[PDB]
Amino acid sequence: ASSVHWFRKGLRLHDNPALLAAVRGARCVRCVYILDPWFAASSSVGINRWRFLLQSLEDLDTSLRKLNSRLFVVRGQPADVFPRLFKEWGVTRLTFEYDSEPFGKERDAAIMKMAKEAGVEVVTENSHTLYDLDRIIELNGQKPPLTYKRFQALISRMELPKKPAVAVSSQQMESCRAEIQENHDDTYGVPSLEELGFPTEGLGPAVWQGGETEALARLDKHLEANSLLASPTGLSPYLRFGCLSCRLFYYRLWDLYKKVKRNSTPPLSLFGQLLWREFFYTAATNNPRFDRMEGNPICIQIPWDRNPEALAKWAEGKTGFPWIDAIMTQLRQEGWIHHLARHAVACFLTRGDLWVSWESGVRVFDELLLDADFSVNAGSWMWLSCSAFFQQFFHCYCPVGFGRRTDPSGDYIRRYLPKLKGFPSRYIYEPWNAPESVQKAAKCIIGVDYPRPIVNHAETSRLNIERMKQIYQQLS
Ligand SMILES: Cc1cc2nc3c(=O)[nH]c(=O)nc-3n(C[C@H](O)[C@H](O)[C@H](O)COP(=O)(O)OP(=O)(O)OC[C@H]3O[C@@H](n4cnc5c(N)ncnc54)[C@H](O)[C@@H]3O)c2cc1C
Repeated sequence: ASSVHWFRKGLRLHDNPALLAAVRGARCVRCVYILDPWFAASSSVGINRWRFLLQSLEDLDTSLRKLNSRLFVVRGQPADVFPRLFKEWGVTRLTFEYDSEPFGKERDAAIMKMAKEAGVEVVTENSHTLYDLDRIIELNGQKPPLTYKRFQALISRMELPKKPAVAVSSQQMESCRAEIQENHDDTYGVPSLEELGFPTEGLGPAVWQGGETEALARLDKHLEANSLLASPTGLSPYLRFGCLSCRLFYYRLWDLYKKVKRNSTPPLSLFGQLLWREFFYTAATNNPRFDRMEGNPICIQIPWDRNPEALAKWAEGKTGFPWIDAIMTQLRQEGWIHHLARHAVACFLTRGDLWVSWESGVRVFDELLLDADFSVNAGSWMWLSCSAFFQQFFHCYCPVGFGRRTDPSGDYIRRYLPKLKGFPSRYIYEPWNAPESVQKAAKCIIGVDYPRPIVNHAETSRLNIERMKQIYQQLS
């Protein structure tokens, strides 16, 4: 065979059954990522996620150089690039990891249809998720489960997730080395941020370095107030790009449990984090409108306020609430925030305060999060906004109290909002309540150096609970 492995997600060599299928009885294999630099140039996704991708592709190229191959980064779109590749390379086989997302499913059907009309064998494997999403849906009567316990109940009737596949070996990549064009292969070199049209003046080191190598080092390190800060053990961005396999993560947790607890089978709760991901993957896959309200079959139609101004303040960290604003700032700057911080800002935007559609929240998170995941992101926003999944009521977060309770020192705020450095702890979560004297001593006048709160939380959250109540009454 003359094989191409197409990377999209699954940005790794370990647990890559699709790559193994590419190399099996192959004369030649080439690993490609297809990247349209003019699409990248116009994309509204911010630099952090774009940077993470490039760094992941850099690491993949470094891993391939140790197997005496290289990554081929091909400039263009799959549709008008593949036919050129199929001929120029004499391609016999095309492989890739399965994409369960409605758009991805769509694109890939078109790619394999063209591949069949070209005499090219296509092989896919579903290694991005723990389970075969389609099987879960079949077991549920051809609809996805819309509650977590129903999901868990389906999961309990199925075989355990597949174990991580054996990684391609140092010598198996010898029997089908690609022919590297000397120093000309940099026509397939990994693009820089400047190439992708990003300004990079005073950038500085990534807090979250992309790539498989980093993913595996982070997972190994973990298996052994400040929780708001970026840990050297956050795996979400790695899972999202497939730098880390979810299956390896699952069974490595399993092994950890078996060593710590000995004579014990782990509870489903050990794997809850990965299972929540699976749950949203399952709900999303047959729903082309999953990230919308209108025309979304599982979403309650809610008359959210159209308030572009409020949305911009929320997005820009200019609400009047230091906890909210510090979160949005860390998000924009670093591209990762804690789960509880995500809940806090999402609640504020939607049913807790601003009454703005969860859809606008999804879009802001998609632009800023390193781990921005179509399935998980939209699912999370729908769930917490009580828009889907039979939720109806949810966790109540005070845009003052919740920060006070998570970090009483206020040091988190002082880090992300240095203008508020000077306020004592008893005021820093609600500086509008500091006396003028305290404000002056902190060298930050509220309404001048930092905005007044943009809503009265007490009254607005009260108004909203009645609005939500009115929606579910007429609903039934
Ligand atoms: C509004 C909102 C939006 C979100 N958007 C995203 C998103 O775009 N991408 C994303 O990956 N996660 C999203 N999450 C889930 C969660 O907040 C992050 O996955 C988690 O904070 C990452 O932290 P961690 O890596 O330390 O997770 P860990 O505690 O290490 O959990 C391990 C992995 O499990 C997954 N996970 C954990 N919790 C959840 C959950 N509740 N739902 C689904 N998956 C989970 C993540 O992939 C994470 O890497 C969102 C949550 C909310 C409330």
